[PDB]
Amino acid sequence: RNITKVLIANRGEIACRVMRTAKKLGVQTVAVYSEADRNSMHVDMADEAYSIGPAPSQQSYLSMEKIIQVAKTSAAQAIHPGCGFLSENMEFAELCKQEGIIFIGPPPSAIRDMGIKSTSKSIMAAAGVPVVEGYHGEDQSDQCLKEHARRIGYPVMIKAVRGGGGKGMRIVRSEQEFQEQLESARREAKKSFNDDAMLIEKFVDTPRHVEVQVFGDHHGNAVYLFERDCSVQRRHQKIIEEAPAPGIKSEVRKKLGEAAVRAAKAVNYVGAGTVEFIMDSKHNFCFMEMNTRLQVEHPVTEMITGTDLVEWQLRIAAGEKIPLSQEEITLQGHAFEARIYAEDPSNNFMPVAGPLVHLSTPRADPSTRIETGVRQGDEVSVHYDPMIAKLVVWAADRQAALTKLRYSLRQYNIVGLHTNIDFLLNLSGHPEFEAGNVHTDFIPQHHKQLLLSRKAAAKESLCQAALGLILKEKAMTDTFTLQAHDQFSPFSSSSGRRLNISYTRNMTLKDGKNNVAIAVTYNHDGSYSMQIEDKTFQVLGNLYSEGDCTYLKCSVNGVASKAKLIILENTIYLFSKEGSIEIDIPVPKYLSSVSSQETQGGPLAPMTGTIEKVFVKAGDKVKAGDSLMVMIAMKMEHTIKSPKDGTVKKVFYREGAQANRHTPLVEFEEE
Amino acid sequence: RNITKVLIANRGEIACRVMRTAKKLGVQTVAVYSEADRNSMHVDMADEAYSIGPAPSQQSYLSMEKIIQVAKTSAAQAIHPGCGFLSENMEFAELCKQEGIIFIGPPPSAIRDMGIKSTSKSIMAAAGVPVVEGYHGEDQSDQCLKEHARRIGYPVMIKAVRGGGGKGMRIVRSEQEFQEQLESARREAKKSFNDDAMLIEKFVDTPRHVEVQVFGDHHGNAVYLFERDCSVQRRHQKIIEEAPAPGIKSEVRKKLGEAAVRAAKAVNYVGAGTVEFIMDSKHNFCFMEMNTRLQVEHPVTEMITGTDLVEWQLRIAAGEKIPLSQEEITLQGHAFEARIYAEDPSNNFMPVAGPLVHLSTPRADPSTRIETGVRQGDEVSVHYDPMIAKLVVWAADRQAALTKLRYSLRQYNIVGLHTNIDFLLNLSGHPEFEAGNVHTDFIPQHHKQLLLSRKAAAKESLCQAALGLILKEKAMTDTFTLQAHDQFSPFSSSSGRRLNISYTRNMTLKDGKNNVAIAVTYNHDGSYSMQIEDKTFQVLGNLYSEGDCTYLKCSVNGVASKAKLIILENTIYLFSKEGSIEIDIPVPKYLSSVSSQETQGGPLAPMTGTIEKVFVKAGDKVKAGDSLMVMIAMKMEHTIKSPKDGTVKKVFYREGAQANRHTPLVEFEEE
Amino acid sequence: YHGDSVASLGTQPDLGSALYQENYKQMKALVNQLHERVEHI
Ligand SMILES: O=CCCCC[C@@H]1SC[C@@H]2NC(=O)N[C@@H]21
Ligand SMILES: O=CCCCC[C@@H]1SC[C@@H]2NC(=O)N[C@@H]21
Repeated sequence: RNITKVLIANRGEIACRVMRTAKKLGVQTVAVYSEADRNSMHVDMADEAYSIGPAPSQQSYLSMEKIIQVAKTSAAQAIHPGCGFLSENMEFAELCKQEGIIFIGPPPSAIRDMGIKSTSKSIMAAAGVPVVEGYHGEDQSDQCLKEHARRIGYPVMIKAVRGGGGKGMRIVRSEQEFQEQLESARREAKKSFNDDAMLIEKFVDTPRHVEVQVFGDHHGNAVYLFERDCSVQRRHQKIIEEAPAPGIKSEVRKKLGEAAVRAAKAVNYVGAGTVEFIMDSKHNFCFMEMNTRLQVEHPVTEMITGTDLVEWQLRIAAGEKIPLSQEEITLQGHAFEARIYAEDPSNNFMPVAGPLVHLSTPRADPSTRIETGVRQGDEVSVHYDPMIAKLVVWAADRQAALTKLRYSLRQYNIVGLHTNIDFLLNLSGHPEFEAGNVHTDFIPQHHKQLLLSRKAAAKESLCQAALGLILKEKAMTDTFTLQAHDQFSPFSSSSGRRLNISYTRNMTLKDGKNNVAIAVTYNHDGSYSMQIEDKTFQVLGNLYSEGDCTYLKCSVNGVASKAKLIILENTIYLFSKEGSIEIDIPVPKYLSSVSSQETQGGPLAPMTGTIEKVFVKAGDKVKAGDSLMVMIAMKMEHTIKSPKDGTVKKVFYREGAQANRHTPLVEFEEE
Repeated sequence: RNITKVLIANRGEIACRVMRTAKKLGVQTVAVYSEADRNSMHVDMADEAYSIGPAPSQQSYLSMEKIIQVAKTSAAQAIHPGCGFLSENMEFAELCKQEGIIFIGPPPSAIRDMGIKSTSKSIMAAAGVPVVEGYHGEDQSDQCLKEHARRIGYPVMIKAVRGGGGKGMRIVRSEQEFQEQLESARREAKKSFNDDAMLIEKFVDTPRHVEVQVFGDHHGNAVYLFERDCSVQRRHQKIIEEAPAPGIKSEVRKKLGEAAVRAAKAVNYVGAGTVEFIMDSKHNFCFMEMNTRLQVEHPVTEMITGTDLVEWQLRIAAGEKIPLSQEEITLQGHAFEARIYAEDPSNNFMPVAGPLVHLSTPRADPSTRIETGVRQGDEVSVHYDPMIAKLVVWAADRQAALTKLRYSLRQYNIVGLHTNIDFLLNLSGHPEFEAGNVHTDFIPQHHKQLLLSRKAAAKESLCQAALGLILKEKAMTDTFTLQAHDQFSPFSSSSGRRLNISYTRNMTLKDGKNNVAIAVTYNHDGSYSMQIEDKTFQVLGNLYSEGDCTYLKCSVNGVASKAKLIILENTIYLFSKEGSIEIDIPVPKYLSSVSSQETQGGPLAPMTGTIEKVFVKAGDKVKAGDSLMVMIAMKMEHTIKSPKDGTVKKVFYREGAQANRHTPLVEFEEE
Repeated sequence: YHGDSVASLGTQPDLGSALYQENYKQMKALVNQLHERVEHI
């Protein structure tokens, strides 16, 4: 089937990724977009683009009818679903087939059969792939619960079926203590939740999230592409992926893939599939699940094989046979991928929305791939996923690849919202990660090492910040001079020169909570003598531009260094391969609005979300820390708390109402 | 050992060379610099740079203590010494080891064992590598001297142990004449030097400087990389290098390398080494020495093997095994390297210091590599080496490579100081060099043709120079017009138009010592009719810019050509692939300052150097050509001579004083 | 058109001359005296 035009039923980086390969093959590209995505990079990248309605994905990117209607109107012969949204939707893949449109992915049967865990495990067990797992039991007989505990093997955890927060949870280390701990857990669960139903879920070992890229065709021929380690995950969310998985022998991986390949032939899977395995410390592996789509982390596989998996998806969806034999496939080097998230690691990895005010990126080479769907000035959306970009590297050795990624991460700069980049730098430099001692609990286990506090800046950094401020003033002076008739007047110089004496400037900079006093002396030769406390520094430098980024070249006491300088609002940002430092310029009181509105009408909704609970009547006396309302946003519970001990004047929302971000929730009586 | 940061204990091109590979591997780079190198390309290229003190290398780049101190302060795990300076210093390599810093090079034992000729020959002979050589003898018995002459064969040269200039030297063609020639040499030596000690050094022949790149590892595995011909040398300074060596069979080179490899295993040499061989006209080879470092000419090896030898040095210093097996290594094509020196070949290859006022370069392609540590406007230093850049090419055939280098050399332009480029063009076009008939005496033997005088320019070149001058005037007129309110006035044109007649301009240009009169007529169509003597030329052209270089596109009598035009001071420089021509614009007398100042003082010191001898008292009558003083600069003797027959008024320096360049040495009485 | 070459004033003084050495020393002292008095003011 000749695929000359493809619709991409997705957005952001994955839409750009698919379009890059489609255009490389001479295939015409059709984008779809929501109202919020009208100016997105994948819209501008496509040959045609169509609106599919408002910003909520349920009314846009998940609207099967609209996607099919655009595919018909654009005369697209094929739909590429990408990842997420409709990519694992069986009804959508069957609807494409009914409408004579090629779904670029697995058949609707394979999507269905893999979408239900019990069905998928039964098929995998019948295909030879191992089925073992630790699971909860809905039977509540003490004999049945005890028999299941034994099968799972001690130690086991008893938990209540209803409730949260550790209530009704008992640890059982042996068979002798089982009865006492079960009765203890039941009494606590009955008291807390009015339910004595207990669950029995334990897994003695679940260390590795090792997964295999598998590719199938309509013919039924199946091939594997080595394996990937995704063990470094936070809340199951994958954070760093690597290929090949470290410490797995070529022979072991060959066997690992072959058992998965037989299952792939068994469902005659067409298109890319991934067999997810749990691997123990002895490298025994068991089937967990099969993701019936392209994985997010497919680039680490592409970097070690030299394949384009989207190109293979388009060819196989057109009906061609697999391009290379298993013998032809060869492995060279090692590769790593880090997920760049709009998250605050210091605040429990809360997702953050906001503008990408600065988005400088590392220069890209064949080893360094920037999978970016966003550009500077783009706004991250509450409706869509928070990922900003994915960084992948290939190297001759795994250790060299880790070094390259860390150097590259420093070159990546993101201002305007919080990101996980500094967390990824700490993680990729952790000794156990460098050793390849990874498992699914790595982030919980090393939490303290991975998250760390700010440290006081060095005096050299303060000198560089002062030099940057002075040079910015000089640039402003030159800009003004450009438009003046007296172009060459000596007054336009930034020498700060005096007759028979030297000019010394008293500057103040804030590092964290500390005010730093810097005495800057303008020397005749053009250098600066800066004194901080009892130490004197000789500083000289200039500003130069590389691309769109201004760079500061400075020498402090004979030590020369280069850094990227950004001065936004009252903060000076200095980016150097050593690190990044922020220095705050004090704001004069007069400029600060005097007597700013002081009263704040209750905490503002953390985000747009439904109000699930209201704990305050129209007139109620509350004390600081008294919960006022509970709000659920994108399935995340937030409890609003009383800011003051003032009595409540009024309530602006009731239960079930949807409250927009930063809208007043409670009115407090003036005191 | 993880090498994440490297200090480069060197300057110029080799520092940039090492940093390029370190940055390609994601390794952080630390430069060191003298006060004279503060603005050098390798300082700006590094991630960090540190001052190591004043311009003299003994107080900067040779200061082991300062280099170690910077390595500690920068937290560099490794030091790359490059070539020269501390790269062959055993004490420095042992000091790095004592301080826990990785020396990227051979072990201190291998440096020591190769640094003494007698020790190195004894090790090489024991390793199977041949030890034969022609050497001087310190014994002075007539019987002992005669037995040695016989050992080295006949003919032999007798020389005095003391003295220079051919005094006390005798050729002995046979054993029968030995006694008479020895007694003749002794009488002359005793008379001239009060010493009758004779030396007996006469290798039969030393035709080829063929050398092998060898690489070793800490494990002790050793590999070779074919061979390089360095026979084209001037005063034991290598000038053109070529890999592979012409006329050596693959089988012969394989054997040649294997004998060297056994010696490399014998000293378990780690890092790159070079076994230098003398090869005869029958391709018998004998070990000369082993350079315990990266060679300057390593790029010709890299171009024929596709390896990066600095990358291998970093990996092996980190502890990794050799990347490729001897079977994996393969040879394709042939490569050449020419060294661009700041030398005057016409003045006996005297080194020249000065500014690089123009430094245009050939465009670089994978075959064409410009190893340049200097940029336009850089000043060559008396303290450091005079090399400006090294040019290397790779081609399918050796003849094609020679053609490419010569075309490339013409594109290289250097104004501001004398260079060996025209000498390299004559050498690379010499019939015996084209044939591959090279030996260590090639430059002395062919000196007559390799150095040649200037020839009178053709009338077409003079026409092009006049056209360039006219177009420069037109450009100046346009520049003035840009800033005027009357932008479109016909007066701003450069038509040189008159009413009812044609304007003819009388221009004068100087070619060598000859003044050339050119009558230029401004035609209505915009062309020019130039008459030189009895010949008329029709000239038309324009100026266009490629990059930063202005190009003149002209057609003379229907012949079209392109050349690079530079007009500096009163000289017009025209660079074309045919050649380069300089034309002098006469300087009006009135602007000549009309202030001649005779010849105050005597000859100015050729350079900054110690005064070794003074031949003139405070009041002494001298005649032109009377030696006044002798000065040694960078180990090069210069004798100052009397400019006039005037009596000496005074002397500004005494023996042992250091005299700066261009400082008056003698005062002569006014006459 | 402002491309004409022109003559320039000035000559290089004889730094070694005793007169220049004395004149420099005397003038330098006056300048140093001027500088330190301004510092007090
Ligand atoms: O609703 C959106 C997806 C995540 C919440 C769905 C919950 S998880 C517990 C329960 N079991 C299911 O299969 N779905 C709901
Ligand atoms: O001193 C610097 C190196 C070149 C001169 C050294 C001379 S060569 C004759 C004598 N023999 C040596 O080994 N060194 C000195």
